[PDB]
Amino acid sequence: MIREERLLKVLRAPHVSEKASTAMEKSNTIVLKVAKDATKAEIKAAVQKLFEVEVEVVNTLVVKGKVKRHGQRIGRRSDWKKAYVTLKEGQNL
Amino acid sequence: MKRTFQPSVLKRNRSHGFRARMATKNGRQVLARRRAKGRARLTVSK
Amino acid sequence: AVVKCKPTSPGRRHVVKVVNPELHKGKPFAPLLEKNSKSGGRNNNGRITTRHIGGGHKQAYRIVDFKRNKDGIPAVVERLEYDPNRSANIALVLYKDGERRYILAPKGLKAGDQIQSGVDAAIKPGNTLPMRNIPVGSTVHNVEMKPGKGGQLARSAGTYVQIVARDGAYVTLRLRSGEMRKVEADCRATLGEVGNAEHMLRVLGKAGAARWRGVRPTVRGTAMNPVDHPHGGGEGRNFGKHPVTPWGVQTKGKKTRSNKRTDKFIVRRRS
RNA sequence: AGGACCGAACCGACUAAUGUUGAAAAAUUAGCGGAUGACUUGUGGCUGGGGGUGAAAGGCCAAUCAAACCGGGAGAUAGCU
RNA sequence: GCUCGCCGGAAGACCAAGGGUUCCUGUCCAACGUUAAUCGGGGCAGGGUGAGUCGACCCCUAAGGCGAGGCCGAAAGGCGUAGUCGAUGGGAAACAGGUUAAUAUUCCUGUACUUGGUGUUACUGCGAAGGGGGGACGGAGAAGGCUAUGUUGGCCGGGCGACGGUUGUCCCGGUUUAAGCGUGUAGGCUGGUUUUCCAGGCAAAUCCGGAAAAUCAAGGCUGAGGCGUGAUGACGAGGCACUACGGUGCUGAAGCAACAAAUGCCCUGCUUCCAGGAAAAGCCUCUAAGCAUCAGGUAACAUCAAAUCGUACCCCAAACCGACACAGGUGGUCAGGUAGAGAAUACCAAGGCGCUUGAGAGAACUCGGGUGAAGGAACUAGGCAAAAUGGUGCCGUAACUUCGGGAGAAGGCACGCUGAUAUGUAGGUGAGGUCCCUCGCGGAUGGAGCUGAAAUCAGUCGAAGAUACCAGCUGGCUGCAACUGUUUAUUAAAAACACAGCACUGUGCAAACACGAAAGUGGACGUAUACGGUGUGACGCCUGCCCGGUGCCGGAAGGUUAAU
Ligand SMILES: [Mg+2]
Ligand SMILES: [Mg+2]
Ligand SMILES: [Mg+2]
Ligand SMILES: [Mg+2]
Ligand SMILES: [Mg+2]
Ligand SMILES: [Mg+2]
Ligand SMILES: [Mg+2]
Ligand SMILES: [Mg+2]
Ligand SMILES: [Mg+2]
Ligand SMILES: [Mg+2]
Ligand SMILES: [Mg+2]
Ligand SMILES: [Mg+2]
Ligand SMILES: [Mg+2]
Ligand SMILES: [Mg+2]
Ligand SMILES: [Mg+2]
Ligand SMILES: [Mg+2]
Ligand SMILES: [Mg+2]
Ligand SMILES: [Mg+2]
Ligand SMILES: [Mg+2]
Ligand SMILES: [Mg+2]
Ligand SMILES: [Mg+2]
Ligand SMILES: [Mg+2]
Ligand SMILES: [Mg+2]
Ligand SMILES: [Mg+2]
Ligand SMILES: [Mg+2]
Ligand SMILES: [Mg+2]
Ligand SMILES: [Mg+2]
Ligand SMILES: [Mg+2]
Ligand SMILES: [Mg+2]
Ligand SMILES: [Mg+2]
Ligand SMILES: [Mg+2]
Ligand SMILES: [Mg+2]
Ligand SMILES: [Mg+2]
Ligand SMILES: [Mg+2]
Ligand SMILES: [Mg+2]
Ligand SMILES: [Mg+2]
Ligand SMILES: [Mg+2]
Ligand SMILES: [Mg+2]
Ligand SMILES: [Mg+2]
Ligand SMILES: [Mg+2]
Ligand SMILES: [Mg+2]
Ligand SMILES: [Mg+2]
Ligand SMILES: [Mg+2]
Ligand SMILES: [Mg+2]
Ligand SMILES: [Mg+2]
Ligand SMILES: [Mg+2]
Ligand SMILES: [Mg+2]
Repeated sequence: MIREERLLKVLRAPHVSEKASTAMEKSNTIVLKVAKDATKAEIKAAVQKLFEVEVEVVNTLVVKGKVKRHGQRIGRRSDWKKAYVTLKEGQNL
Repeated sequence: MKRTFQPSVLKRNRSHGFRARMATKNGRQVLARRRAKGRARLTVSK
Repeated sequence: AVVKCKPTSPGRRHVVKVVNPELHKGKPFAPLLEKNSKSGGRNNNGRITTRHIGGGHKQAYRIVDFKRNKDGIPAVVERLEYDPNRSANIALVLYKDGERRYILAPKGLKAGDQIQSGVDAAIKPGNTLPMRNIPVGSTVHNVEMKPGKGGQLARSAGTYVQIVARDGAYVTLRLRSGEMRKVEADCRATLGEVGNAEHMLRVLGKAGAARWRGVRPTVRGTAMNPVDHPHGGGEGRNFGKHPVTPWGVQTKGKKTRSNKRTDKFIVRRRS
């Protein structure tokens, strides 16, 4: 499920928002941006080694990047992958 | 009333798609001409 | 039995139908069925090559034994069935060794009767053997044109062939067309007539009925415009053509047989 | 039982008014015909231009088809305006 | 915020297709919005789409596509074998509740299920690209059992009324609970078990098929719903606290019965007909090559795994197709109350809306409606348009007829409400009780309660009882086409096309014919009771004469006659 070079590249950033803050208070779940091609297993291992906490389950979705016009031309933001990573009850960080 | 364009992505891609152009000598010439013209979109794609 | 319908509606008044209570109700013998793909009369170019074909009921194909060469092993008729693929009926026969087959149902044949094929089978309706061993004068059906190739002649309901002569390695047959034809005597034939002669007494009674059978409308040439058919248009009803095919060939009277390769088996043409 | 009867959905399109720089490049309202059948409809497939398809009207083949559309021969030719 | 009005088999809700951020929140208003705009599907920023069991992918095939070699073709290419793709069809498994500003069968709570790997343990013949089974199949119709759902009663909470009455036979509301698990019911199909033998199932078979004995009468398979459990729970009017007045918290009564009842389910059934109604895999079983103390198979418990992509929002439309925030077009699903045959229609519920210029005025004329003295087709090409008819039941109904029809011919009578028969009837449903029982979801008996049309008699209100919406005008002579159908999408629906029926004519199967320089294919897995072409056009009574012309069929002697 892992090789350390890959695990280090798989988690990109914390994602911040009311939904993500609540998901932590209410459900001990942390919300992340992960590599696009990341799999739930990679995400789980990665979180477990690097942030050194135990993982219950990982859920993931893919966000479509918004388009923005510009007179006659469009620009397009990038799709990315969101990960809802639930920590085990004995909460950490 | 009912108009002539009734969409279907599946049928769009099967008639006009990249792979359909590539399947015949003449469709591959459609792509050649388009590339020579320097078109941004060779075919309607994803 | 052929039965007239009462005129409880105009499309029923003229219906006359062939109803045969000897025929199995419900489903055929599954192991002898194949798929049957409708064509609309179009060929492998997608073009209509034979007109007027289309729609009509779905049909499974029954595997009929035209060769009848399970020699020596007797068999009994279990039941007669309806076959949508042909005007004749068929019999489900059971061989002594457990095998089942379908055969064309000859006239008179019925559940219980015993059939058999081979160079020595009894001369009896439903039995098959090379015509060199069927007495001249007899009446046969499902006749082979080449040895072991399978029956091709006189299969349609009510049809039959008569062996009028045998000489050398060939028999001479009076086909149902009236034609006198030579076929080599090792060809197989089945004693009897094909069953269901009352077939030709049906009256469809309405247009829908021909549609159920996959026959689409014929449009008369004279009812078209010149560009479409040599039979042209006119101005009111007009004709004045010599009558032709849509393709400009003389319909009515022009012979179109042209096969020097087989001329020599034809003793006398139909009249 | 029935290409049966009356009648919504569904399919059609006989009459009239309106509209005609329209609400609409063919409709709306009131009525009308078929409605278990040769019915109707979704998805996908096949047939290609002197060619298709046509229960046949020269109908239909992407809003003008007695020969589609696009590109080319191409600045066709025009004793005409 | 209070009222008013509109839709309500939709103008509500939910899918698919198609779109693609239009979704939620903040902020802004130039342009877009047919007006203003603080508002918006507009600008800007930020947020938002969470799955083993919902879909895709995946396994399987249909039409059809592609196609190693191959057949064919000046080249390009056409066709096609093995194969390989291709859903609109087949194939494992999840439900109720709670939650966000915005997702949820995806998060949470509760309760489940499926198929694989690994281990342990007991038992064991395992093995496929093959055999066999199964999957697996039409139309119509009948009607019994059910559920969804509703109605009333009961139960529980609350109410005592802005104006006469309202502690009662009164008013309002609620009375909801899934998958899974257990039970095997109404009902559907079918005899069961053993042994022996065999020209079939490409070899093999313990399986299928066939044959022969023996033996028991009950065996097995399928199966809605109910009941139980799930549920010690969830949901639940309301209550009590707080509140930034948007909310949040805690708590929480009854939660039953009878009757009615689908177009949903039993039902892939049953009955019946002719037009005779996919494939392949998953699945069950059989063996072959093999493997034999291994492997593998079956089971229980344990343990691991179930990736990836979609998931926001619009969806009969302001977000899709229509250049528009366009009266058009767009497949599927759901089906509450009263009246009603109804999915028609009217009024309502849930839910959604008043259609993005308004204010006045109350001329002609135009559009769309209502009423109309006397007359009543005098209008006009023409009753064009209007007006009229319009339900149910019973009585009654001509010529003609192919005996079905014509026929709803025509015409007539009844029709509300109240009481009696009967404080609710015929019928439908069915409890307690009693008794039997191969004891159950059983049978008999019993008739309580519930529900309930229709008739007659008597009475009674109005001008009017099928009172609204809804809902045939009828009859006589005659041309044409038998009929139902089809057609000029967009000025013609007809007498035109088709049609069953009839005739002529070709066609012996490598058929004629047709698409193709060909290969290949349709005809047809058909075979003269068949297939093609042509004309006629139900049926009835019938279909006469002409072969000179033109067309076609047959002929061999003579003349003429090509390349050579
Ligand atoms: Mg996901
Ligand atoms: Mg014409
Ligand atoms: Mg000629
Ligand atoms: Mg009808
Ligand atoms: Mg209309
Ligand atoms: Mg009707
Ligand atoms: Mg299509
Ligand atoms: Mg030139
Ligand atoms: Mg010029
Ligand atoms: Mg935008
Ligand atoms: Mg918004
Ligand atoms: Mg403005
Ligand atoms: Mg916006
Ligand atoms: Mg989860
Ligand atoms: Mg090919
Ligand atoms: Mg090749
Ligand atoms: Mg495949
Ligand atoms: Mg599919
Ligand atoms: Mg939402
Ligand atoms: Mg194991
Ligand atoms: Mg099989
Ligand atoms: Mg059946
Ligand atoms: Mg119920
Ligand atoms: Mg008072
Ligand atoms: Mg039973
Ligand atoms: Mg509460
Ligand atoms: Mg949604
Ligand atoms: Mg919707
Ligand atoms: Mg519609
Ligand atoms: Mg508007
Ligand atoms: Mg619109
Ligand atoms: Mg309505
Ligand atoms: Mg008057
Ligand atoms: Mg008057
Ligand atoms: Mg009068
Ligand atoms: Mg006059
Ligand atoms: Mg006058
Ligand atoms: Mg009129
Ligand atoms: Mg009127
Ligand atoms: Mg009275
Ligand atoms: Mg006249
Ligand atoms: Mg007619
Ligand atoms: Mg027209
Ligand atoms: Mg018209
Ligand atoms: Mg005619
Ligand atoms: Mg004559
Ligand atoms: Mg001649």
